[PDB]
Amino acid sequence: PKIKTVRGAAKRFKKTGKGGFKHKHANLRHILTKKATKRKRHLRPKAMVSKGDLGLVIACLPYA
Amino acid sequence: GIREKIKLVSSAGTGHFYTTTKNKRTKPEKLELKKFDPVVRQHVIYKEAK
Amino acid sequence: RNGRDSEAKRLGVKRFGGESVLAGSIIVRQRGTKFHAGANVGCGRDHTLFAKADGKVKFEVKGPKNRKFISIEAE
Amino acid sequence: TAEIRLSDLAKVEGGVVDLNTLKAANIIGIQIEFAKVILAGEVTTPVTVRGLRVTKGARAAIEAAGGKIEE
RNA sequence: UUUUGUAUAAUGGGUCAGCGACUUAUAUUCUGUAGCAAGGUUAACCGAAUAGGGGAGCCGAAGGGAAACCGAGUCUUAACU
RNA sequence: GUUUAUUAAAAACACAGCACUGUGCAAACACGAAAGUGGACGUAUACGGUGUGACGCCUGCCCGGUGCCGGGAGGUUAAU
RNA sequence: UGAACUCGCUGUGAAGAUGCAGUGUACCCGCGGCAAGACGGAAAGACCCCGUGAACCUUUACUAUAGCUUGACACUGAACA
RNA sequence: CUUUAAUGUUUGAUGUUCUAACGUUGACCCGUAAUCCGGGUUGCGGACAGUGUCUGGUGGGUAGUUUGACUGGGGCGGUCUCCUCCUAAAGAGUAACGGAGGAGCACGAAGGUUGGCUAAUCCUGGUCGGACAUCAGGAGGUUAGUGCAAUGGCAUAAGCCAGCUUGACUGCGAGCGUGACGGCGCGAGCAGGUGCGAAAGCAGGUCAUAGUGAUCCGGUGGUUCUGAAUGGAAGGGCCAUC
Repeated sequence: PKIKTVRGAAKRFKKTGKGGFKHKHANLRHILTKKATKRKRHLRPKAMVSKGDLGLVIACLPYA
Repeated sequence: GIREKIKLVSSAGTGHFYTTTKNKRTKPEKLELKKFDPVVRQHVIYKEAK
Repeated sequence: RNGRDSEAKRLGVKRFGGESVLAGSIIVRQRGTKFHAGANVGCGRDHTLFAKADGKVKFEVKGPKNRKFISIEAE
Repeated sequence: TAEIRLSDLAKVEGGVVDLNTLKAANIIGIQIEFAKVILAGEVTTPVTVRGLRVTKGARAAIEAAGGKIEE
């Protein structure tokens, strides 16, 4: 049987031109009054997945 | 955390708002600070609101 | 009742004298002011020392209190 | 929706391009309904596109080649 | 064999003969090799049939963005030295 | 008298007696998806459950808590 | 029952040596006895701990449910106050 | 409208009577030499009881499961995240159920800017007043102070006072530090629009280091981005936030 992609991962990473993955920072959901505006601004743009976790990601969704 | 959080609503028509904290009992008076409004790009008075 | 501790904040000097640095590089991490910023060196709200221009970092002593200053020479 | 390379744009039928027969040309797919033209280069024969979207590159390319754009 | 460490008084075996443990299917990634090459390849099925048909489809040459959409640019922003 | 057949036969279990409680008979209760059986071809001097354990002298105080029984003003409270 | 051409002592040693070091003693091989040793034989310790193991039992642990009980609707109607 | 009273209407709780549903493990007859069962006749109950669906309560009667780790065996006790110093061996880092302490906040000002000022502890004099209040002079030179434990810093003051204010602002951010990662910290400079100052300039919270919680699932506001025939909406997405 063909590999089953992890649905959770598929909703959190997209393939890019050079095979990397982009995601959204995990600190901009709630409890935002106490967070400085500078920190919130930096977390808004998407970020590339680190090399260490790249191996885990590609295994989770080998079809994208 | 006896001090609680509030929301400042821009007096202008735009719905942009800020958030902060204050002690109700010590200073139950409203806050009318003038702050920048990105939607209209002007400094306007923000009225405290729930 | 003891046994509590805080994780190390890795303070100290990051770039030493005679070392070329790029603008915005952090030279010293400190709590107070071990070193005072000189020419082309800025002091952050955390008292961190950063270079405002590209050059070699230099240490020296000035002031009546023999305090230690950090500057950048554009060379 | 799909993007049509400028290279294969002249490979559909002679020198006429239209939404129809692209599926016959098999360069987009039967299900694809919308279509756009992208700058791929290496286009020589003049072509005509009807109902497509040719933004800036292919538009200059076909116009220099001798094509035309119409809706 | 297991351990930092065993002649160990730690474990296992009385001996011989026979049997006894990294396999298979289907997907995906990488390496080697072969074919073709901006093209590559067919699946089911048809077939006096490992041939030949069948190009539905899949992968690739174009990406950016949540998306509309835009396009060798794109997003972010009122707008970017 | 009974019991751990196969390391414990006892102070354990049972016991006659005593008390509490349920049950008006299509009884309570038990076995059954149900029918139907047991209780009983009995029906309160009977039957079930529970505790105590011949007999003699007795069995004191407490109803807050947890149960059980009875009451009902007010509050709360599902489906609809 | 790994194989043995299977001594004592002191020391060393995975820390209690027939097997190592040093030293002492001992012709080869049976039989009848004793039971100190071969951490002797029998039983993958019941003790203790571990396993995000299991099984039974308990309750004012969690979530459920048989049973018991309340009401609404249905089977379920007709006349009076 | 406040305040009343006939007839008709929707009716519902309650009570009484009746029987034709239903009950009868009452009697008699028949099928039938039958304590079952069915039918008939009659009596007694009777719209109750009982059963089905829905629903509240009760429910170890029964069932499925849970009941942490560290640990100088385990249990008991204590600890679990974050901040300060020491251990830590002059970069960074560095363990122990090693030795000492704190934090889960506070502040529209205690923030920003401008202007000004400079303590502790002692000596001499002086109504109450005295060791220790306030006043004047001197010594002293940070032994003070710094919203909160500790360390480091701070006279250009980061300490104290006053004026005017909201830069505790929005979009970015070269380049760095820090971690396995998630992440966290520093940041000149650019654009827009502000505050203070004559001006150069300063201001993207607080002398710095604790004052914090990922994701999921949801709530509130904005935005035609999407909206499964089309036009809308619902629901998602994005931004802000709980």
